[PDB]
Amino acid sequence: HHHHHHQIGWRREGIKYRRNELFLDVLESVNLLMSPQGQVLSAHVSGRVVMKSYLSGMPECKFGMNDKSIAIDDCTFHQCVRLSKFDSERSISFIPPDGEFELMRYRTTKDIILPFRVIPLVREVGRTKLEVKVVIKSNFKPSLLAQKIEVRIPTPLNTSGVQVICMKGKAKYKASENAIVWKIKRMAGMKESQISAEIELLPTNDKKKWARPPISMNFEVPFAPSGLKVRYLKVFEPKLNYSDHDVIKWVRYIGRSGIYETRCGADVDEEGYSIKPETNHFYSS
Repeated sequence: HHHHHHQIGWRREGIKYRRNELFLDVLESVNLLMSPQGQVLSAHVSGRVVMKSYLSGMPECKFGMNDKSIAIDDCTFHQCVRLSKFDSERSISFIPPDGEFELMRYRTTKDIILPFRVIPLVREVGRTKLEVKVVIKSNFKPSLLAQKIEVRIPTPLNTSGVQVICMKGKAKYKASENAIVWKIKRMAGMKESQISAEIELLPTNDKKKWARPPISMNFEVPFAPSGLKVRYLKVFEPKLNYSDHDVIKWVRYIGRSGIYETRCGADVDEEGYSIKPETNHFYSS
């Protein structure tokens, strides 16, 4: 009974790391079309899990998710994942490639945590004025902070001048872009902010009702709008004898805005050790 030799094409043998560790990045884009009254007309999240594996040997990994939450409509796995166990047990088990790879990508349309509601109100005062007020609510944990928030409010062509007021961030009228651009650096959850706009209009000869573009928003969020949460990443190397109890896990959720709209009334060193790449923690290089 001679035994076969196991050669995996995506991971060589003899990977040695001074410090066993791994990175998990849950990257997601949330998309939205919301009515002016707050009705979700469309919404979806595309996401993927990027793993950087700086582990030694041939480690056996089991990635655990908060799904028996996140409702997954369809997902494609990297070849390393054992498709048999995900069929029956819903387990994600693999010996990962060395370095960075995409463990899975997925799509979500249900139970989506929309990080921002935009409540718009545009009032008409004759053909020479247009009074705009826009509120944004952050509907996540107060513990968390959103970055790079930008709100785009469309202005009609015949805008002759705007005076804008806000108490958060900055708001500049960009006539070439036909928009008021409202940039906020940071904002916590369960909060509100508001912008005020008095827009002056030159009346035209049409009296054709202005067909509004939607109000769009850009932002980053430190969680997954799909609701996905990393429960565990168990590791076991049988030959070197180490488990995830001996490993450092670095986990990060980056939630991005995709099209988020709301209508407004319309490698090895000398000794055989692999070197990590480079780019404030007690254990980071």
